[PDB]
Amino acid sequence: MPLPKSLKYGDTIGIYSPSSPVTYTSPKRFERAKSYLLQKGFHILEGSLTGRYDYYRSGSIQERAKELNALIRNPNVSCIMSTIGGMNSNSLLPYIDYDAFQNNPKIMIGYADATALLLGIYAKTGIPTFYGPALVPSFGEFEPFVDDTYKYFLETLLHDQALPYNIKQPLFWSDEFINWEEKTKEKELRPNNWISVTNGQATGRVIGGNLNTIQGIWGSPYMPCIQEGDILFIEDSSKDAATIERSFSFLKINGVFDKVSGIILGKHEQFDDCGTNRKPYEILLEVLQNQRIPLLADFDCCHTHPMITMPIGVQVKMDATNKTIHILEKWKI
Amino acid sequence: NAMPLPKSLKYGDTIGIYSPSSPVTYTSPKRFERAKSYLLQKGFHILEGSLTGRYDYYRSGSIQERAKELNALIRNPNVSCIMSTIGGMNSNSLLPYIDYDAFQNNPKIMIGYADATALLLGIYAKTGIPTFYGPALVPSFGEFEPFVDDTYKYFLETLLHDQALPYNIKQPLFWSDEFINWEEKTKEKELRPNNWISVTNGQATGRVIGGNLNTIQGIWGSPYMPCIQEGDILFIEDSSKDAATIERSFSFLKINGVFDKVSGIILGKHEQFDDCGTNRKPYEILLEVLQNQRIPLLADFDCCHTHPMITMPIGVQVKMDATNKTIHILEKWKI
Ligand SMILES: Nc1ncnc2c1ncn2[C@@H]1O[C@H](COP(=O)(O)O)[C@@H](O)[C@H]1O
Ligand SMILES: Nc1ncnc2c1ncn2[C@@H]1O[C@H](COP(=O)(O)O)[C@@H](O)[C@H]1O
Repeated sequence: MPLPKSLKYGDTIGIYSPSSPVTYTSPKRFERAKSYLLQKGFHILEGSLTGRYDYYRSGSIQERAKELNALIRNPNVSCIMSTIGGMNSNSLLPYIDYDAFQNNPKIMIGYADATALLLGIYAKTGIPTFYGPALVPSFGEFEPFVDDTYKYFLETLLHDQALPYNIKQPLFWSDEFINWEEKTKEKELRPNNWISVTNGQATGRVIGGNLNTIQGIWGSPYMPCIQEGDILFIEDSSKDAATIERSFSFLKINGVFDKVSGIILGKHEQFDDCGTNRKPYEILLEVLQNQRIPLLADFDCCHTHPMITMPIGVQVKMDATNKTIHILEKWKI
Repeated sequence: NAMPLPKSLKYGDTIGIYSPSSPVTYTSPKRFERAKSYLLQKGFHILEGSLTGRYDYYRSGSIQERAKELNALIRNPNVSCIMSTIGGMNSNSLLPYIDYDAFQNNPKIMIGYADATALLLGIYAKTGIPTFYGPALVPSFGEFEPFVDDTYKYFLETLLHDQALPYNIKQPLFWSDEFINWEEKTKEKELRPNNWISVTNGQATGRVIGGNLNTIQGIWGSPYMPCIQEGDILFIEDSSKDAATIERSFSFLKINGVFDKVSGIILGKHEQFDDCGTNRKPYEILLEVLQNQRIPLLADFDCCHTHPMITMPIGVQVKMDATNKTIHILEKWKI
């Protein structure tokens, strides 16, 4: 497994907008996010589409691919981070310079729609990528949560890590819908718990990301093939019960649950239960139909705050019963 | 090497109805009753599925209940046609539990659209029997005059009447995607002069495969999605999405190499499309995704959520002429 170099203070983080033009539509949170990382001691290299607006997206398919490729090809950039998600990252996949990435591996990080690029790069190059902070939603967050997200960010990308790296459960979380551009209030601290939905243990390569986004790359050369023993990691956000039942069944009929040895389900930001008062793992439970797969839910790697940074494509040990996650193989130098 | 085809619909036949997703018979009782009465006055009998009237919020019932409802119709010898009441999100849940052996033992006309695409394509993939992208009971036959009469005409001409081949699918003269007159009629829908669009000139002949594109992403890669083969004609439609969503869906097809295989594309109208302020039409977004690849493309085809609705067989040879805006079915889809 070829690995990216650890982040170091003084390094340059290159940012790009593969989908929504957030640097145009949310300039205050964008500037706040840049300033936050600059103060920590990282430089920011703004991609070529920063500040541009093409309505639902930052620019054309070709322009977006060029923005990302310029960062991949830049030897001065140690980390490539999406500004935010959207719907349209998968449009870039045919045009990405995977050979340039494989020849000099970098840290590739982000979440939600950026899953298309995280998984595509992993599928094409075999280099682990990272489900974690996007610049504007994650680092543009006000105190206190941004500081917890940052701690996880350093733990995975910067710290010399004694293995196994036990991913520690944050004490509090929030999916509260406020304080986007300007801080009007204080976010309620939700006491936190991971859920032991189905007891057991699994070890294998972790694969996954945003499930809604995965259905946009499924079956293509850019979706890594799920293998027997893999641990499936999935999260969704701001969907309703109908939508996630379809996504869960999509996995079911593709025979994914006949393959994976365990499941980690993220919290679901602003979930719409359609009046059923059922939680997402419950809907997943119906789809599974009493197939015993260890299942740990409400994992904090998703649209809720704070956010863990998770390596994708490396061996992991999940213990749903004892509610632990350990990274058992090196994801960086 | 010929194939099993469902028997043609005939007057007095029983149409079994089921709700594979949304509980529309509970939430829209006026349009449900009106749709049923429309088909009854035409001389058809209706067999209500076991989940009729029931309400489980976003769905008609549990996964097992819904598979049971549909399988009861499939295993019933007196049902000649199985029609969904309406779509939703959750038809794909049923796929592992459907009795495909029973269906293939006594093939029926399977018809519906939107979310029901999961089942139409699932059954075709498993049994090789053509299925039909066409009316669902409540949205299609619950429609007030005049449009319901056009939808019925195409339904009949395709499923009941004897048809010589090639069979010309005629362009409706008027259409509407107006969001009104659901339960009660408060005004007349605008009769919009209709046109199919020649987006990219040319002709294609091949097996037509497709349906609701959003729903196809829920069965993709599974045993229930028929494999797209070289030469196929891709038929796709979506409804009530925005530009961002359909770019994702078009790129999904692109990165799966679908456009490297198909000989042509038929794109349905897009009911209540949200262009996100771009003023772009769905086919212009598709064309960007296609980049420098040239593919004959006929758009605004009337087999989708707009009214009236054409009934289209899936899995049979078709000729599309995008230049002259014609579609012909070249192969028997029924007996
Ligand atoms: N106006 C807003 N108010 C509150 N939260 C927002 C707003 N716009 C975007 N967000 C959040 O920003 C994040 C963007 O996620 P994604 O767009 O899927 O990459 C989600 O957590 C959204 O809830
Ligand atoms: N309240 C409503 N008013 C008008 N049209 C509706 C309403 N509810 C549903 N419809 C129509 O019914 C269709 C249902 O299709 P689907 O849910 O996609 O299978 C929608 O796309 C609309 O065209």
